[PDB]
Amino acid sequence: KKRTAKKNITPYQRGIIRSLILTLDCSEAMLEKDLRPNRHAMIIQYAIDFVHEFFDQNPISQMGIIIMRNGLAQLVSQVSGNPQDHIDALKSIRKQEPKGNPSLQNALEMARGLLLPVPAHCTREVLIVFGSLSTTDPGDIHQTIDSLVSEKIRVKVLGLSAQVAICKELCKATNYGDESFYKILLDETHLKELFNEAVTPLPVNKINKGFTLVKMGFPTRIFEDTPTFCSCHSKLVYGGYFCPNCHSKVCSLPTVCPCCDLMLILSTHLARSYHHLMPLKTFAEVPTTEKFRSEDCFSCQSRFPXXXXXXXXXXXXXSRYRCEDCKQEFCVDCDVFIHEILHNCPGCESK
Amino acid sequence: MKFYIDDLPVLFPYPKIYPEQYNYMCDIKKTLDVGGNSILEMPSGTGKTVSLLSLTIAYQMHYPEHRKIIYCSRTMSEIEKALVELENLMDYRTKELGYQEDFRGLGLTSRKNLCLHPEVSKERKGTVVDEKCRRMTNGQAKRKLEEDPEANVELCEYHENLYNIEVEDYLPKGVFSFEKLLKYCEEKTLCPYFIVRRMISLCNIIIYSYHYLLDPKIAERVSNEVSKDSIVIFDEAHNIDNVCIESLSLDLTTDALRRATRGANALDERISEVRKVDSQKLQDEYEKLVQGLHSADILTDQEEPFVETPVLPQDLLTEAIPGNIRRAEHFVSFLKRLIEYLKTRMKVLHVISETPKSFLQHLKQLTFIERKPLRFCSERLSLLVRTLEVTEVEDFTALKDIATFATLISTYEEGFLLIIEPYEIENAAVPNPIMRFTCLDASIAIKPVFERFSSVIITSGTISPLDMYPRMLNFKTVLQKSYAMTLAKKSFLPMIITKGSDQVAISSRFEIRNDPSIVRNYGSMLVEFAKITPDGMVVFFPSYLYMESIVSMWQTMGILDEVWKHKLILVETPDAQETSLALETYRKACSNGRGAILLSVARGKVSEGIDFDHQYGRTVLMIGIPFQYTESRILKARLEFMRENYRIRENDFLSFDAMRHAAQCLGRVLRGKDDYGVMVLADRRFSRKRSQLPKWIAQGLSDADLNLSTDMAISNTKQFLRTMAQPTDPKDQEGVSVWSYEDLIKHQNSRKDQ
Ligand code: SF4
Ligand SMILES: [Zn+2]
Ligand SMILES: [Zn+2]
Ligand SMILES: [Zn+2]
Ligand SMILES: [Zn+2]
Repeated sequence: KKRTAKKNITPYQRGIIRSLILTLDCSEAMLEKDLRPNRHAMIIQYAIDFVHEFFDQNPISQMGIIIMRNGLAQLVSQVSGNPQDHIDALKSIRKQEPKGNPSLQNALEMARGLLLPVPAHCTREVLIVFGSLSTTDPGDIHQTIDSLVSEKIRVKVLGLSAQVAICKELCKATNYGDESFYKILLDETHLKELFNEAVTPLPVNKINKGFTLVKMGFPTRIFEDTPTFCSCHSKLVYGGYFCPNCHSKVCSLPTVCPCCDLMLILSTHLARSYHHLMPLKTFAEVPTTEKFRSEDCFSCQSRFPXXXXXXXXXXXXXSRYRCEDCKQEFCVDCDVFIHEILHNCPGCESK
Repeated sequence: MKFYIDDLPVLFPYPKIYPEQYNYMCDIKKTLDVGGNSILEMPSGTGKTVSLLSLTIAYQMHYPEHRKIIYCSRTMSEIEKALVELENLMDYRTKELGYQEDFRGLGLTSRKNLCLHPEVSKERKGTVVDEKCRRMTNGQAKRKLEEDPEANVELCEYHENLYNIEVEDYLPKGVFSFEKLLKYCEEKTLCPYFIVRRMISLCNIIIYSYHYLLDPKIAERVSNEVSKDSIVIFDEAHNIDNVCIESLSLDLTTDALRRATRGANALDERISEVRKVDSQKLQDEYEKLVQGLHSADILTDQEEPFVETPVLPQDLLTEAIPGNIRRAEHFVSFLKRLIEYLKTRMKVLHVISETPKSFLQHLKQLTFIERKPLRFCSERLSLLVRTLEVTEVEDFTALKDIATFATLISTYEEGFLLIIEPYEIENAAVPNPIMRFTCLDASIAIKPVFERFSSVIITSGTISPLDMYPRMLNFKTVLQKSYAMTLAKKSFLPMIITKGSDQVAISSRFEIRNDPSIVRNYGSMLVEFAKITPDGMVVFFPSYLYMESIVSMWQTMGILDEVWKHKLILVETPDAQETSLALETYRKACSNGRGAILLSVARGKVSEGIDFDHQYGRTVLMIGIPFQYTESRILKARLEFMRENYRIRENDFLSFDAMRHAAQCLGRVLRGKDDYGVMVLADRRFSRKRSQLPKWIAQGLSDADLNLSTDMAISNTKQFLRTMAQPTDPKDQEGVSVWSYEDLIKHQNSRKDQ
């Protein structure tokens, strides 16, 4: 009675430097009382969460937002590295209400040309939030399907608690013909995890492609406050940074330089990918009796592990999630939180 | 896969297998050992064709005796499905073993789709396309071509390059599917019609519609070399008893009677004009009648036969001189005496079902023409027309029906029925009498095919119960067993909407008309699906006229815009050409993002041959009970015959037959175990017929699903879709219903040898 992936085929190329513009539906379909306020308002509530988390888990990526109203698609946020512009946009969109019907193809092409300026290293991907059962297409979608795949842009979409075969085909078509990207929801928490699994990069098996090196520099913080003066926005900045090359007083931003146009990053964003890059194997729950290890947690101090021949209480299980590489145990609360937040296996860290 | 049934390798084309298939494989070989009938029910959700072909193809390649295999399907559309399936299996059989085929296997549809001559192919009517190429490539026309150099006779030239290269050998080695065949034949500018025509004695397996086995007018070229020691395979043959009686059915109209006079009088001119020119051959043909039936050149006809054998294939035939009818002038005279008597019998003011004997005696009382020589009309007309070498058939089209009919009724008695309606009730109070005629027992035509062979295979995913047909066709099978769908998941929700949102017992039996209490409830019931259902949804009316009846008022109702506001709507069209264009576009729209919704008739042709995969088959609708007594007591007449012949009454047979046709439509929602779709039904009486269903269908029906409301059913199907839409891939319990590749069938079944 366990719901776990048999193995995690992460080990190599994933989607790290990302250029995702998720597309929403703003139609009468999103207006209906499927979720407690409705689809859209709860979704807008739900959608807000991922934005910062996307920028949290993937600060090395850029993102804009497009919606679809009354049989027409409408971009609503610029592709940027700052959540706030995207964040503040949804607040109006929260106070805005979905209307009419969505135009899939309008979103198809508006986003398609939107991703044209994206560089090769920045990985192009799109995700869709759809509620209806039909589209509004000014032309041959399969042509656009052909156009997108010719652009080599894999895509995952998540419709509502239903299936669309072409959308099932589209996620298939976008993703090298591999259909694992039309997963749909059945519950709000089951919807919540969709956000939770979305922040992850996307390794399956990347074809041997041109791999590009990157050159940039770190920024240097400005100290004075009374000297308030800004260049990237022509403002007065009571504290900022300096480009490694153009050497411009720049406000706090891990984004690209505005003068010689180079990426400015200190350290934090880099190691975020690292634990993503090489994660650990799950701490294996050691057996109730075949383990016979120390009656305590390893990461934490959880002296209770079972119940010791207590009829079924001990025959239930043994909170003995043991990392295999370290051969050291961990309490489930510790072990799950470890794999949840910080891989950093102390048993493997200690050597 | 390559396993054994204790005697033969099984080169199964797919890595996966299914539990039904091995049980299917268990019985087919067992039946193959003891050549019998063995009516079996195999669920349509599973692809029985794979289980069908694989064991059979190996059987011929393992057992060295049955070199000829025969499969009869309902449609040539199924044939091309079988044609590629065999081709894929044949490729796989070579793929697993190398090259061990040396095999000849082809389909058989018609000249219409196999006459590759563009001009003859351009013509619309199947009769003309057959007749044109028959005339264009004729045994006598080529004489008019070869003996007298002229442009008067052209040729297909596909039949000629057939005689040039093709009639020395076969097509090189392909098991040509219709696409592959047509692609090959066109590049060879060949005629797949004449190819299979000569390839009758060469194909190691032949696939064709039941009629080439059933319809004696086309089941006449039967060669015992490919027939006698062969095996006959049938799937979805439940809706064939009607076809058998239909194959002996014959409707008449006084307009055609005038057309008969049109042709028959034209015969007088045709025989007289040649008589002035060359009656010596006609006199010679009289000697050819004096020696006998002129089988020397009424059968040995490469492209000559004008009148085919509409009666059973020459079983009930005499061959002596027709007394005085030897003279063509006499021959037409009795015919002319007959058609007017037929007219005098057509002009009956009311509907009369006349016995074959009493009507014949009544004819004898009116026109003293004898029964036995009357059968000679078909042979004499085929004989005379070619001697007349007529250049047209349209005036004579009515005549061959008489040559058909006059021979038929003169050959048939107390198993057939002649009934003379004075009009059609749907357009009553106007003169349009029909001298309707047909058989009564389907097994009559099945008896010779029963007689000719022992190894015969019948299967269906619809047949229920498997006992009516042995009663109906009066035969003994070996194994009468039904197979159940080994599904660890629902994959279909059988729903009996006896009660609507109004909770009203809703029905189609009340009338063939509209009552918004039932109808608008149905319209309101339907629309909610359009919103929730994805692309792919069809309805099946009991009657096309009933179909149109509900359409206009629902169009008048505001119900029509919303479903268009939700999905796309495509209609069933009387011409299949527009229907086909609708169907592909419907599937195209079903393949497209914009949802597609269809509407058909439970008796419609779509339920006959057209299957629909997961996306294409999602939500089937049974518009009330499909019932057929909208028409006259000709149903009852055969049913009364049925009731006296067999201890089966109307409703018992009706429920059996109606649910047979109901289940006939429903088999098209599924492609494989990956396929799924809710099966909704809306009629009050549907709850009663829970027993009449096929086993797996009945097994899939829980008792809690009876007389459900649409609203509660909406909730029921609501969760079903998402679960099915969810990627349910346990990959461990699947092997229970998959019998994992080449291992579990080897492991489990060999373990289950106890
Ligand atoms: S010769 Fe062949 S292609 Fe031409 S009409 Fe006859 S069957 Fe068709
Ligand atoms: Zn600034
Ligand atoms: Zn700079
Ligand atoms: Zn702990
Ligand atoms: Zn460890």
